[PDB]
Amino acid sequence: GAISSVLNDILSRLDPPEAEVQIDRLITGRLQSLQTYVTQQLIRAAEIR
Amino acid sequence: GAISSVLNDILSRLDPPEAEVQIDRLITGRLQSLQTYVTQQLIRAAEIR
Amino acid sequence: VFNATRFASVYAWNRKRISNCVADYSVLYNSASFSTFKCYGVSPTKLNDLCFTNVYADSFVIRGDEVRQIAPGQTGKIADYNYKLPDDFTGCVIAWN
Amino acid sequence: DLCFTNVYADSFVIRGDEVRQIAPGQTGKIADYNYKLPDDFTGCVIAWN
Repeated sequence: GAISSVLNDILSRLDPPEAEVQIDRLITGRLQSLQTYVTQQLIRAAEIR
Repeated sequence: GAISSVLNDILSRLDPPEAEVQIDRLITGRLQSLQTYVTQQLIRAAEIR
Repeated sequence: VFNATRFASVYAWNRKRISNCVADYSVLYNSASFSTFKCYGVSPTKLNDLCFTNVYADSFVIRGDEVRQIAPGQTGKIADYNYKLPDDFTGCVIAWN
Repeated sequence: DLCFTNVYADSFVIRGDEVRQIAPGQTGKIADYNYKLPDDFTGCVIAWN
């Protein structure tokens, strides 16, 4: 949902007041992917246990 | 990602239009935390079962 | 701070310490003095309701078109050289003619 | 394109500098004391010299 998916790019193009907003969006998305991955990892962990 | 982690400070500091924004960021983060907590607890409970 | 005869330049902005005193900002809303008045980290009307620990003031004068760039994270000829505000700055900005 | 049920127009005259303060969630003399807009207000604001 951000303008770009690269942190170096988002720092370079945008000023910090909006760069921090875009980085917050990207961080939220990448975390959300992490919690996804870890939950399915735990589910496969339960079945393989 | 909010200015402060206390809802009382937000209410006593910002007007409604920004107060709801800060409180919404707090709800988003804290609800993600509780969602992950409940998912991990459900997995642990399945293991206990 | 507000009614001082002569503010210092933005190049050398006065460093004012406000402490051990009662802060009453209803004067701004009790009399039409300043044309521009906004708050970012707090509410304009709750400044009196909520009491702070160490309130600090910064006085300087800039060109009219340079006022729009006086805010957290802003960039420009004034923001990035002489006086700048923290990105997480918590406070209010006051301007008048 | 979008047709409304009941439309109500509020006509008023204010200082030249007070126009920028006329909007949902804004602050100012008129906005805070005399004529205030709902925070969740849905509508448009029109002004001319």
